[PDB]
Amino acid sequence: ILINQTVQNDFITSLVDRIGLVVIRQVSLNNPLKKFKKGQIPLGRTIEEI
Amino acid sequence: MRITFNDVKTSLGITESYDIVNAIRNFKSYVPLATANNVAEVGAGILINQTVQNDFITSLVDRIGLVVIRQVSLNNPLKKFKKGQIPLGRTIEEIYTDITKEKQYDAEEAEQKVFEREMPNVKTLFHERNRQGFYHQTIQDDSLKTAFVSWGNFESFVSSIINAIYNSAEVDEYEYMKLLVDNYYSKGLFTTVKIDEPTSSTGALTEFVKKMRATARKLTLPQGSRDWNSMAVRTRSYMEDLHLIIDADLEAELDVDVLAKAFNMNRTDFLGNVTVIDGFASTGLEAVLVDKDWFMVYDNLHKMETVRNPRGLYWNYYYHVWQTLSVSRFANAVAFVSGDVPAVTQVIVSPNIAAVKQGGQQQFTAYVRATNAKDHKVVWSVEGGSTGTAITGDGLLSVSGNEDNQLTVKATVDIGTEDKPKLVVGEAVVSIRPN
Repeated sequence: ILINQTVQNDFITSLVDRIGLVVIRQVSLNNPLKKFKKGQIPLGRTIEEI
Repeated sequence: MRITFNDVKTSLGITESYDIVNAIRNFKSYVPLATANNVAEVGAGILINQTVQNDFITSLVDRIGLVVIRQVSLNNPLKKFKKGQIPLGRTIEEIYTDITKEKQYDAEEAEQKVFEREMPNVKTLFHERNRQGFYHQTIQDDSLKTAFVSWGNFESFVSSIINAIYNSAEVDEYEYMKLLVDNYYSKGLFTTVKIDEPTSSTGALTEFVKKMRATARKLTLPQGSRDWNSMAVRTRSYMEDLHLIIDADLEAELDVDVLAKAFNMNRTDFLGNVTVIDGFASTGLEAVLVDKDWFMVYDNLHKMETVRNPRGLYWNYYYHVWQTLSVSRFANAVAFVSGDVPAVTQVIVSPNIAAVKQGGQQQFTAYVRATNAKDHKVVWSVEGGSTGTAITGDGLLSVSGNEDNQLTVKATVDIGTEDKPKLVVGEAVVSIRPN
């Protein structure tokens, strides 16, 4: 169910349902082209190739 | 509203000046650690540079102010409605076990049924209302530099920075209580008692006093009344636990005595059981008499945060208080109105929410809150829509087989005339389980 709703119980109609467990989904995404990366340039802007 | 250094000195376990700020805490080789009569040295050490100045002021304001305000808010006159932090898994559900008589001892009757249950616990939901706000204030660098001349200036500065927030919060608490009372009265869940303008003359005043005394005596009946409360569940109250919220004009017209003689208290122990507010701002509401456990307040959090403006050379500290307020649906609560209230206020169905099988039966009874002595007749309707699903005039409803829809029983009272644009109804939710 996308949204929880007040479920009327068969023994007491004055109470509601309670969450007994909370689970957090965690996934990690990568990039398969990272193997083609070169290094870093901390200083300067342009690169010259000869 | 006049908090001084004595209040903070009692709230904390320290005497006059302290070095706990630079004990919790490089910071060490900037300020002296002595608590002697010297103040110029500690002032210079604090004001040597902006990093130390900001760190000290942040620690002081945040920690000390938060602790002091939390400690002082828990001892205000209206602290008996204040609970601690909200418990985990409160489930927002209230369960009350209705009180009944005993069953006669009979072996022949007991031998047939021994596993049989008794009765549903008439569950209901809490009536909630949450609040969240902030006050905030500013402190200048000038009135921090001019605060280390003597040890009295420092404590005066601390008291000054606490007093504004404390008094504003204390004032707002009463307004929030009045708002909650107004909302509850507008919902129509009080039980009403008719009076006639107590401040109009002298006879009206004594008539109102006598009516209040009779109402309190009827509320505190040892055997139970069931006539009061938003749901007829037969609860009993206490002479020493009733609390009265009265209008400012009404209490000014009345005196401290005789009002307490109506109860069993004598002034000293009665002034702590009455709250005074200036006007109810709801039609003709005059004074509301509730049970002690009727109103409760929990606090979600209290927090204090500081930021610094360096261009303007100042600090801003914000105090955030979040808390929730709950009024119970089972405690006794009397409205004591003087207006044009209708003859019938509300009709209540005892079974409330019920569940039945596909071919079962159920008895529903209705209680009408009539402000007059005239008896009224109640008609029963089923709404829904099916074949064989009908309810008799005495409130017995039988469920026919092959039913899927969810149905609600309604009890209606008419107090109009040939043209009747006025209906008061009570709804009971009935669920069905396959057999």
